[PDB]
Amino acid sequence: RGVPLIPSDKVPLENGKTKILLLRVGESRQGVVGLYQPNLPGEQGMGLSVRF
Amino acid sequence: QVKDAFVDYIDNPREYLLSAVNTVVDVHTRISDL
Repeated sequence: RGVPLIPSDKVPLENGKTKILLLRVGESRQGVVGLYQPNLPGEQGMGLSVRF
Repeated sequence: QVKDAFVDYIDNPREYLLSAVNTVVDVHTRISDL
């Protein structure tokens, strides 16, 4: 019905018996959003830092 | 110092050695990062 099925081996699977999820994403649509820490020392990426 | 204040000086003047005091400040990296 126009909504794609996305693969992820991280969805649990135990003797068969897995699960399927349906998401709406976005802050403006009141959906699901991810949260990260914007300013970091090191700051190798979005919410990621490497330090000596 | 002048001794018994000719002008003589004392042969064993006091020497002041600066002392050091230390403190280790520990901060978790998640507390400062977040």
